[PDB]
Amino acid sequence: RTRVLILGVNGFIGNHLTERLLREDHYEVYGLDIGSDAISRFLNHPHFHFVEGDISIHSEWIEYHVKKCDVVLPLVAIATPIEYTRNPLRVFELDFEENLRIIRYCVKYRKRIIFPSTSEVYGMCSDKYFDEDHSNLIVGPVNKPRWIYSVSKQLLDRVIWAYGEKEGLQFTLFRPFNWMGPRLDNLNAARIGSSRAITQLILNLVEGSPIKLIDGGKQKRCFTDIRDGIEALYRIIENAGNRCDGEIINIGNPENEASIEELGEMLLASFEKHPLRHHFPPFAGFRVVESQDVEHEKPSIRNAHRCLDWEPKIDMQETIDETLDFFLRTVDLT
Repeated sequence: RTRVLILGVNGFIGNHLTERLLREDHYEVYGLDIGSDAISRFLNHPHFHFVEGDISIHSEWIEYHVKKCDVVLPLVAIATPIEYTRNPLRVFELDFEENLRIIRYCVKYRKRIIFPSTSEVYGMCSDKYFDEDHSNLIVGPVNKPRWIYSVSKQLLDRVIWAYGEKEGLQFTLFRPFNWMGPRLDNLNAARIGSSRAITQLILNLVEGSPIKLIDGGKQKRCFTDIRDGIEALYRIIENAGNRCDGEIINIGNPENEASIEELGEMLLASFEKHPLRHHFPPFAGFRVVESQDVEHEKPSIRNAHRCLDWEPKIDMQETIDETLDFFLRTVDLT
């Protein structure tokens, strides 16, 4: 069986991916993290092995697990907008420098790396559909520090591409577009995965604070149910016919497009009709705020079509209802 090393397994993607791989009987999962509360259900599974670790502290212990395994999925990164500007240097050191160390262990021991790039690399790209192979990448002047995350991730993609081109690194990059479903990552957990925007909104409803609409909340986004997203990630790991080698693949549902405002209204509506609504405060309402932005973020999914024979199935309403439902029933009221 194939050994899958998941760095930063204690969260949204690690939970769903692990459940997926373990349902099949030809995988061995090694989940590395500093905690295990998010995947405790798997600690006793015969084919899951928790590994104590931190990519900023451990060097050797991680290198060892890269040599021991077959496929590597590094999910540790700080991807919360306020941080790009609040603690830029840490975002850079963790997201760029520490992950570069892991990319290098992979080329050194000739292992396969499945790397989470980001939908933010496209920046202010004018294409209606962001294309992994044709769209230009657009960011603002260096005096707009918000772009440091975007560019750091883009540079890593290029370094990976160079290793694959000059040193035989076998890799696949994937770019998730607002994945959502049960077991969302904490708003400030340094793990790549769940949509921060929908997480923030649900928190607004749960805590009784207002839903802020930056300049009207007109910017559009696409949302993907984790059942669809993880199926695609799963197929990248399978890599049938080796079709994913050297590929960059957007993973999103371009049909589930909505403005921040409409998404807010959809969650509210689903929220108002929920059986546990009374355990939460009254809706505080929509606050129009006004403070560099991205006005649209829709993916082209031709590569996912080609390399994975994948098409997203769950409609917007289903994703919304299920994500909110699991969240509300999981909250500790006391």
